[PDB]
Amino acid sequence: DHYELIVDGRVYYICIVCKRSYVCLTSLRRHFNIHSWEKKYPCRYCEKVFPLAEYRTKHEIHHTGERRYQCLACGKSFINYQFMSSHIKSVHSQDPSGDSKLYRLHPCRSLQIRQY
DNA sequence: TGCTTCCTGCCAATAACG
DNA sequence: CGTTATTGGCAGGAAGCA
Ligand SMILES: [Cl-]
Ligand SMILES: [Zn+2]
Ligand SMILES: [Zn+2]
Ligand SMILES: [Zn+2]
Repeated sequence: DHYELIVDGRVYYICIVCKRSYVCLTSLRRHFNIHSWEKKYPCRYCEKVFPLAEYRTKHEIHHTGERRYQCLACGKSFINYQFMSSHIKSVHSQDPSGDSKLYRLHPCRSLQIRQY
């Protein structure tokens, strides 16, 4: 299913099919569904089907149009991290991955997922 | 070149086990 | 229902479009 490669005492898990390397077995497993399609993650709104549950979720948020990502400098909201970061970098000349917290991620309310 | 989607370490939430 | 296993949300850089 996989094979282990060990260099300098660090374990790596290698996919048998595409030879991708992973530091944890969970990632190797999550990844391998792309090859096996043991599990199917179908969009609840259209016909599309995904190999990872998280891919399906990001896609379903597109259907609802919910904007969970909010710029704290001007209040504008965005559907995903990428739009948010691009806005803060270009309009506000700041990096949200920096030491400062420049955005708020709202809970997902337009559909049912586990929360924090 | 700028969206659009993909990827994977991390680990909190959820579930499976028993 | 306490212990263990699995799921998948998140960041943010990569890769994939056109
Ligand atoms: Cl919203
Ligand atoms: Zn693979
Ligand atoms: Zn869909
Ligand atoms: Zn802003």
